[PDB]
Amino acid sequence: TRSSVLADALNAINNAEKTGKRQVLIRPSSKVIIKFLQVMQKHGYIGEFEYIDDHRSGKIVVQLNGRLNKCGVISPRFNVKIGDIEKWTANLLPARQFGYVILTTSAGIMDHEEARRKHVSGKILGFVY
Amino acid sequence: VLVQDLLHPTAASEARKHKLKTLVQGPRSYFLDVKCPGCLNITTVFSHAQTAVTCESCSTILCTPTGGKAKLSEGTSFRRK
Amino acid sequence: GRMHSAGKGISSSAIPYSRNAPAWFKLSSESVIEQIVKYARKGLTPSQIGVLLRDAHGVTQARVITGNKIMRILKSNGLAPEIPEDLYYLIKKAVSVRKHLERNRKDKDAKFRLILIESRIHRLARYYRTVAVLPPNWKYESATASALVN
Amino acid sequence: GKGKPRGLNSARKLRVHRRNNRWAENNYKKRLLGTAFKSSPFGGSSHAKGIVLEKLGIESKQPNSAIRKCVRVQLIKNGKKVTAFVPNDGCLNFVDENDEVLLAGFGRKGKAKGDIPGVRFKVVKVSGVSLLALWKEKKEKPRS
RNA sequence: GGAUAGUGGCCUACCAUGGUUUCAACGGGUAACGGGGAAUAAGGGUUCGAUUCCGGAGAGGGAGCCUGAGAAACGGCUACCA
RNA sequence: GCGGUAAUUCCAGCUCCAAUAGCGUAUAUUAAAGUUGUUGCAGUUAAAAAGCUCGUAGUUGAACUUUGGGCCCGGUUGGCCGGUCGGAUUUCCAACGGGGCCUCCUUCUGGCUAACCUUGAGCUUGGCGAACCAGGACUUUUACUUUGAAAAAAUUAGAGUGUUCAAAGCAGGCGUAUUGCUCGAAUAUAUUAGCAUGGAAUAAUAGAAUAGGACGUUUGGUUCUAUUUUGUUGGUUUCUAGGACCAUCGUAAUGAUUAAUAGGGACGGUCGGGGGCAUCAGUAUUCAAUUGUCAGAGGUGAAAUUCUUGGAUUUAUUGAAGACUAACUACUGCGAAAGCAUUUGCCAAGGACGUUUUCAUUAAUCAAGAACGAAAGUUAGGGGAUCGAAGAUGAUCAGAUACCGUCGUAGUCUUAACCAUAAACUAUGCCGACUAGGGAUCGGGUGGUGUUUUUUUAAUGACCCACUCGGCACCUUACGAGAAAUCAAAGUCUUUGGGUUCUGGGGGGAGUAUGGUCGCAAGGCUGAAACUUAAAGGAAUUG
Ligand SMILES: [Mg+2]
Ligand SMILES: [Mg+2]
Ligand SMILES: [Mg+2]
Ligand SMILES: [Mg+2]
Ligand SMILES: [Mg+2]
Ligand SMILES: [Mg+2]
Ligand SMILES: [Mg+2]
Ligand SMILES: [Mg+2]
Ligand SMILES: [Mg+2]
Ligand SMILES: [Mg+2]
Ligand SMILES: [Mg+2]
Ligand SMILES: [Mg+2]
Ligand SMILES: [Mg+2]
Ligand SMILES: [Mg+2]
Ligand SMILES: [Mg+2]
Ligand SMILES: [Mg+2]
Ligand SMILES: [Mg+2]
Ligand SMILES: [Mg+2]
Ligand SMILES: [Mg+2]
Ligand SMILES: [Mg+2]
Ligand SMILES: [Mg+2]
Ligand SMILES: [Mg+2]
Ligand SMILES: [Mg+2]
Ligand SMILES: [Mg+2]
Ligand SMILES: [Mg+2]
Ligand SMILES: [Mg+2]
Ligand SMILES: [Mg+2]
Ligand SMILES: [Mg+2]
Ligand SMILES: [Mg+2]
Ligand SMILES: [Mg+2]
Ligand SMILES: [Mg+2]
Repeated sequence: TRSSVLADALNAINNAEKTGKRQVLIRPSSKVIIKFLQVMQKHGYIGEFEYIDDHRSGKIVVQLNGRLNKCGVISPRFNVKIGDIEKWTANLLPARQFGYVILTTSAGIMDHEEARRKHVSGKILGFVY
Repeated sequence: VLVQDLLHPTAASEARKHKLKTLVQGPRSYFLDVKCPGCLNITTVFSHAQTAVTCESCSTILCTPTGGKAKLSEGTSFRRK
Repeated sequence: GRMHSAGKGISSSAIPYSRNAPAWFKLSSESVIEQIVKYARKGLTPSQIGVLLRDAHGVTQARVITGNKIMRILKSNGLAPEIPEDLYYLIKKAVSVRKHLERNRKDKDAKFRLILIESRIHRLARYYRTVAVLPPNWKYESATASALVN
Repeated sequence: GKGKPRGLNSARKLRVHRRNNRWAENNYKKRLLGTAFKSSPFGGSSHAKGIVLEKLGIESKQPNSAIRKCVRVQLIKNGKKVTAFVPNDGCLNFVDENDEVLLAGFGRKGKAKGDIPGVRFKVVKVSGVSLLALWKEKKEKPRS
């Protein structure tokens, strides 16, 4: 069955960016979806996105643009320590001057740099660049 | 393609889509208001009634179950509700 | 899907978006609960009760006409069956298919299909035991299955 | 899902799975079974001492036609019999008979070296006087 | 209850039938004393650690015991085995 | 690989080259090895998807519940002013997320009573307990992460510093060197477990559902404990003080998340060569009886074995046996796969569909354990018409114990019980998601004054058009993949992570040996090593 809505959502985002489109439909739009895209839109990778509220689970329609290169999920969500942030960012980022590693901490969802600015750690959700 | 308005699609396409795969799913079916011949005894019935519905006054027939919509009686009158 | 087959047919209801309904209704739920219980007094299950109200009368769902559900309506009035309606139907199919094999030794198709049915019976009894709707140490067996249906 | 489990609590599956497939390797097979201790006429060592029994006229594999001038040696520490090659031009004359020789492998790590069939050892010392020094006539073989 | 410097099936009498186990018991092998550490490694790792320090065991194999705060001691004793 | 009479490859001379007080060899081990693969392997064809399905353990598993508090800076939506004639602005009430700084918490018995309504004339006599404490009854439990203490020394990285440099070592350095002075001998790392501590996103866990549910300034009562005082110490008491329990009057918007293009189930109309049992038919084949007629007929590349004037073949008439189920029959149907086609009845089952019905996460995949599993085969019967492993012959041939011709037993058929294999192939495990166009078809459905037949005329049924859900498939192209062949899956993989099961690690020895285990047996399942050695293709290209 479906195990990660984030994997299905982000795969739909990539496959639309691979084919050149400006929009994609996201089902079923969990909380960690918006938090993941809310981080993404603050960095300008996606921009406007819309929540269609069906009474079942929700839907998301996203307006895309050619800025994004790849946005995926690392499963399972490993526990990453404040010293292990470096290893993740070197393995799964194209360079160390751009790109963000999205990882959930006790203080909400944030990138690998906002974690360093706040000096907090937690579990890893994914990556966008 | 590659630029489409998924927010507000045309209703003609929404009429074509299956009742599950549309923007927000909903029942294509409806409820009837069928006038029984003779006594008024106005009653309401499902479109896919799936049972041989009949009124209490003259319990002969109003409709017959079928694999699709319910076929109404030969002589009767109905008003869409 | 179709755990015990290869079918993938998505054929189901589509509940209306409007959680309040139907906007053309007759007298309110004070009479609906009275009609639901009287259909329950003659032995009809909530599936049958719901279908009858849905088509003969106009009831999109008893869940929007009344804040409660039909089974909970029946449960509150003390008419809940000893086993849930769904489990009673797996059991009776097992009893019917078991008797068929007692006449047909060589029907290996019935052998395959009886195995699948009892596994669904087991996965529901296990689930119903955790919920505590069914007592624990409750087991399905062929010896008492026939007496359990009726 | 690429095969292997990805669950955060499946380290037990991954470690046990790795144990079962590690046996398909050859070095891990010999090391843990201790075959070199139980087989491979040495005791897992690189050199062994034995007595020359006779000389051999082993002929060359394809494509090659030559005689290799090896010797049958019976080892001291375990009594096993091996065949060992006498490498140099005309060094079969220094290993005549009954001498107590030291042997070494060929560098193939347990298999035959060249077109010499079934020979996986070579002579490195005869009478403890460093055979190589004899070919270059630097030392003299002991009289007895 | 005995015994020990003491807790404790450590031993004894009676009583109950328990305790461990696919989350790998129990059994078998180890060319296994264990660690601090060593070699090689982008990162993850692999292999080794008899051996200068820490802990344990042994004085040819077992067993037993005197003295003494402290030994089941072995450059202490007694017996059997070799 | 060189060497079989011109060896740049042996043995030497000459010359040259690498490291150089060191260089080589043997074995082991490390990197190379993305050839162990958690990061990060491979499984259509090269090695490898168990024949298929079920399902305890294990792993994984839809969505849903308020955001310490302040102080500034700057953005996006709004908001009068439109003061420009339907375009934009600032001193603005708000929300949302960004950047920098400082960054209540469950109560009571008591104190400092504190921050003090405290104010005495412009420094005075009197506020509410954690801001500091002693005790009180309650306390939903976790995983995770931050920070802190502990993780001996040597060793590791590393600060300083004269062994003359360096490996080292922890020394040393500075003066009038007459009396002496002084810096050092750091620091870091140290997984996991335990302790203390902050956060509380993510992933679990529990509560209020025939309410024995909570607050309770209240009202009867039951029970227990207990200090200072009554004049002393004990034995009895009252209220008071403190638990606990029990019932109604008294308060609450009293208390159940969606209903997953998840799953189970229900219902209605269908559908299909799905299964089991009974029943029926067809022509054919063989045989047989009766009849006419004649001498050949059979077979083959050619023949021959063979049957024939006692009538072979052929014709005609009738009958029996056992098996099969043609043509219809196709890039069509059903089934987990193996498989399944004459007819009708009975029995049970099933996918898809439709559904404004029901339950509510029951789910995905699975060690151990199992159901079924073609053909051949085994045991015991029945049957034994066809064909027919062995065999007898006739050929063929140099041989022929083969291919071909004529016969021919076990079997083919069935009942009962075993066997567990197949190139059991899509050589493609299963579940879920998204990514390009096109037509055809099967089942169900939807709509359409569409066509036809009935009662010109209705309903139906059968066709037509458009669409849809599910299915067996096919066509085009590659933005994508691949090693190519090719592939809408074998794509979404160095931009490497959806879940999960199984299998593989050069070719052989070898599916052998051995030990278990199942079987009546044949054999199945499980399953090595010693030893051997650079040598066959998945794929394409040219000949
Ligand atoms: Mg589906
Ligand atoms: Mg996990
Ligand atoms: Mg005791
Ligand atoms: Mg005791
Ligand atoms: Mg040892
Ligand atoms: Mg020591
Ligand atoms: Mg000792
Ligand atoms: Mg000794
Ligand atoms: Mg001793
Ligand atoms: Mg001594
Ligand atoms: Mg092959
Ligand atoms: Mg293969
Ligand atoms: Mg297969
Ligand atoms: Mg689970
Ligand atoms: Mg913890
Ligand atoms: Mg649903
Ligand atoms: Mg039906
Ligand atoms: Mg059938
Ligand atoms: Mg005749
Ligand atoms: Mg057909
Ligand atoms: Mg037919
Ligand atoms: Mg499954
Ligand atoms: Mg096989
Ligand atoms: Mg296969
Ligand atoms: Mg798929
Ligand atoms: Mg179709
Ligand atoms: Mg089909
Ligand atoms: Mg290998
Ligand atoms: Mg191999
Ligand atoms: Mg070669
Ligand atoms: Mg080829």
